[PDB]
Amino acid sequence: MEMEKEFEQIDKSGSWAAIYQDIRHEASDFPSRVAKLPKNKNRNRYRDVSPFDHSRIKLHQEDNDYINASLIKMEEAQRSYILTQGPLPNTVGHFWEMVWEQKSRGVVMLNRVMEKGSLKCAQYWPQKEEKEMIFEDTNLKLTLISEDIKSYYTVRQLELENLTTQETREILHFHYTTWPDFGVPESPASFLNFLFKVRESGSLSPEHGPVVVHCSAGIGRSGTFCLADTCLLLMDKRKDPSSVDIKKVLLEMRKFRMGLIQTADQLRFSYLAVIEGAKFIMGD
Ligand SMILES: CSc1ncccc1C(N)=O
Repeated sequence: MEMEKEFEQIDKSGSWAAIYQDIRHEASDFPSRVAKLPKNKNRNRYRDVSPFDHSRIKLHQEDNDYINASLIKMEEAQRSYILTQGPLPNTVGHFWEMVWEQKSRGVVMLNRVMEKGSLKCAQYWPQKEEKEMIFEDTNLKLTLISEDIKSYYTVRQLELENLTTQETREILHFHYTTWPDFGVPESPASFLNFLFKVRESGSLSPEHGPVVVHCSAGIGRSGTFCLADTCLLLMDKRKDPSSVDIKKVLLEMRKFRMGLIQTADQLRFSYLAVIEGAKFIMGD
């Protein structure tokens, strides 16, 4: 059913809460036993948000391989994403280890460091060219190369060095800086502009490791970003664009990480973003 009509039918009937609870009821439940080991308590931001054992990203070290991060692998769309929490004071070194080991080109950040007067994630990248960061626990160096500040987002060029081998790589940091403290944006225009900038960079392409995407918990805004991207890509591959079912794509993604899309308002915004985004996809 053309999602634009499904959209007006749910709006006129005011049933967003009912659709959202149906998704919550049908979502997969897989074990997260590694996340809950006592040795990992200070590696989790939130007690109720954990990666499943089957899809978790493993760090390449014998000591403790755990990070709160999941591989979302979308078989038909041919896209992969790593969704992760905002880094904590004791996991900033683990975060950059994962970027290095997974061969990621891009990091997508959908939150501010401070929101609602509380810290939502560590200051995990350098703010000045001449003040680089060293992560002694994982043997990495990170340098700010350049910064481009726009009205809705900032793009940064970073240099990551493996101090063990002296190899270097360029990482692009895409920072969406205008998501409101409460609710969702009124129009999806600036979020879609941002998505198109990440795509144009090469960061989502199969010649690189998966993009790393985060917010505070790595399920709500992070969920909206990957759901919109996958739905738009499927509309371009299929003979019948109207066959793309956003609720079925979301349940497929929830096989790989719990809780993706945190509110009925986030579900409505995801529909809005895909409907507006299609106009350009359909060469219009
Ligand atoms: C208007 S149709 C179209 N336009 C661009 C890319 C893909 C399609 C399609 N058939 O899905």
